[PDB]
Amino acid sequence: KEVTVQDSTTTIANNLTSTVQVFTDDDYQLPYVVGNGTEGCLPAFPPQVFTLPQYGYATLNRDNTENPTERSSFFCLEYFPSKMLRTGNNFEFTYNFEEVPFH
Amino acid sequence: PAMGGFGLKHPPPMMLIKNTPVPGNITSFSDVPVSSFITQYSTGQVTVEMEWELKKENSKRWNPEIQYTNNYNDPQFVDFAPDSTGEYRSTRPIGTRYLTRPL
Repeated sequence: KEVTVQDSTTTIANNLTSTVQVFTDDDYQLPYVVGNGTEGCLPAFPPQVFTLPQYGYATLNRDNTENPTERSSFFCLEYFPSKMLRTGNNFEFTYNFEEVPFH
Repeated sequence: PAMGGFGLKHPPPMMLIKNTPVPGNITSFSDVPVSSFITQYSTGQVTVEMEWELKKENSKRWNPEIQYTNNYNDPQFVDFAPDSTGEYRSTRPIGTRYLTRPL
């Protein structure tokens, strides 16, 4: 959807030719922020509609201050390959869990 | 192990070498063992061949990393080389960790 404002009107319209980009981090190259008890998971009640969380990370900091170190790292998401989708298109993924003990 | 390295149940084995006793002139019989021997020493060459398995880096870090380099200001000698008398010089200790990975 495209949002336009003229003189405070705020009209909203469909854009047919616009794309969305999707990828999975299979080799664990990126920092993994999923297992730290944070908000933004799919909702408990099926009818509820949800906003996706924004991705971010912390690298190294120098002497307990806001400044970086030479070891500190920058990662670009656009460096990885991604699927491009228009309104007609769909994406699918499959995973197998490793052997683990029963709870 | 605390010093560092690989802990092995079955380590590469102990290799032992000795010079065989060669006796000095004996002209009479005794039950008591001989204590007189000719003085001797040995010399030779030894070769050791070792095979190592390597694990490759698979990093997605955009920015440049830290590396070990030969870097000296106004040097009066070359490090890791012989001097004018022929004695080897090794000024710096070298570790293995220069590459970086996310947790």
